Amino acid sequence: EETHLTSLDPVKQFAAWFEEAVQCPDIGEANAMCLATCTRDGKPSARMLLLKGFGKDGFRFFTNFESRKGKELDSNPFASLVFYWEPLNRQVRVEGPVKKLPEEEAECYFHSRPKSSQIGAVVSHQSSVIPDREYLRKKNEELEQLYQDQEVPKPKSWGGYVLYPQVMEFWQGQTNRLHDRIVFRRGLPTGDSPLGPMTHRGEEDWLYERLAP
Amino acid sequence: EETHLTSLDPVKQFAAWFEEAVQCPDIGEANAMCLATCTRDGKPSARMLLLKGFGKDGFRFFTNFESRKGKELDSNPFASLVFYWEPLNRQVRVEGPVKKLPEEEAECYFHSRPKSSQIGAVVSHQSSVIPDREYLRKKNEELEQLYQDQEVPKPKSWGGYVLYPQVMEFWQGQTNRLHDRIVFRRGLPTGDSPLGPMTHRGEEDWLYERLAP
Ligand SMILES: Cc1cc2nc3c(=O)[nH]c(=O)nc-3n(C[C@H](O)[C@H](O)[C@H](O)COP(=O)(O)O)c2cc1C
Ligand SMILES: Cc1cc2nc3c(=O)[nH]c(=O)nc-3n(C[C@H](O)[C@H](O)[C@H](O)COP(=O)(O)O)c2cc1C
Ligand SMILES: Cc1ncc(COP(=O)(O)O)c(C=O)c1O
Ligand SMILES: Cc1ncc(COP(=O)(O)O)c(C=O)c1O
Repeated sequence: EETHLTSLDPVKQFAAWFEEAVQCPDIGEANAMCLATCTRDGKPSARMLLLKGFGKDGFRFFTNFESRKGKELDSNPFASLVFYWEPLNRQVRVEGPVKKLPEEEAECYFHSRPKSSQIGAVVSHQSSVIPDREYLRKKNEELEQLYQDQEVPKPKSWGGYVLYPQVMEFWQGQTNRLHDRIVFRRGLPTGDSPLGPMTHRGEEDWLYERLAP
Repeated sequence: EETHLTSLDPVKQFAAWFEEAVQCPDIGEANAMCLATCTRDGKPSARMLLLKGFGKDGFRFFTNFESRKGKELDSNPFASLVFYWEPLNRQVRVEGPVKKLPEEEAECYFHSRPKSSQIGAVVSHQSSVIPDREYLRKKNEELEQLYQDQEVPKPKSWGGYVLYPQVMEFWQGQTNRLHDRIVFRRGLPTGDSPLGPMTHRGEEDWLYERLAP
């Protein structure tokens, strides 16, 4: 077989590549990723985020629901992710529907963060206009005295999302410019509907094929 | 004044930050960026690309129009860009309409690339399904003999786009977690329609304001 893969379960293939990036001393945050969202009407936006957990259920991350990305996901729950590991000449793309994580789950995660991080989430109405940087500094100092020795409650607007993967591409750059692209997508006729000459069977309902660079 | 800026023209502020990233030995490709596009119906996608020129007119890059991103830009000419410079703890976001570059302009740029790069563009119908990596290697070797000592013509489907900026955000990370976000957007009532208490005047028709992190 081999098209240079560890697993035919894309999530398990991601785990192998992720571990390698984590293993690499030249990569600062291997879980740093770019999240692409858009309005229903077709207006895209994108920003860096940190992946906070992954498994069969999907890719998890946290943000403020009232942020610009949050308003977009809530009105049009679809997203794409891009992981780029320059020292490895690798790129991973993930496409799928997104779902809000349960409250208690966000709670547990929220209180596992360092206190200063929790307090930061309470001061900032993420992406709303503010007058200046001093406004943040003042509000932050005041909330630190309010919560001295106290537990910081999670804002109602703060939480997580999990993106269930429908498409996952592994891009491996090559000096000759003929990059390797192996893309997985979930098939509809799973059970046994043999497909195209160039389409292969992956684990579960996953199908994979090579894409020209 | 100062909110830590070099220019009130966002394109000129980008130039200052870009130069710094270029100046940094820990950044491999300072012009590497993530391009976010989407279908008209609201389905986003994203991938890494290289910025190939910028100025008042916009941000320029090249790709195959028949690629997945190309079909998306052509049916819904709007995009977003994300530059992330980890060693500088900086992020730059650009939102705007996109326009295809003129043919002759793509021609000149195409022939300035190294030959192997030009030939690579002729072999690959970017993002179309292929059977395996050998298929690319064989086709590439054959096109090298066809073009030995000959000029490689630009494929009809290969070209560039320029994204004219409507929104540009400068994100500067901070250890205390109170990141600085200064976002520029072009105003409609340019000439003199004084705005919100927290909205300021930038060069030309540009307006700027701070956003909570
Ligand atoms: C490396 C990196 C990681 C980040 N991680 C997160 C994160 O997990 N959640 C978040 O809300 N913002 C995160 N941010 C900040 C976002 O890029 C963005 O400024 C913020 O979420 C507001 O985006 P929006 O205005 O599109 O909603 C991170 C920035 C960088 C540079
Ligand atoms: C750092 C980097 C730079 C890249 N630059 C470009 C580029 O300028 N143009 C391009 O077509 N693809 C470029 N690619 C490849 C794309 O990420 C992608 O594989 C290709 O354009 C097909 O994307 P699409 O299927 O969404 O259309 C680059 C990849 C990396 C990792
Ligand atoms: C498909 C593709 N086109 C273009 C580029 C870079 O542009 P250029 O070869 O003109 O420097 C890359 C870089 O990785 C690429 O993967
Ligand atoms: C606004 C924001 N939230 C969260 C994070 C990172 O997540 P966490 O603090 O839970 O590790 C970042 C990292 O830069 C961020 O900018």
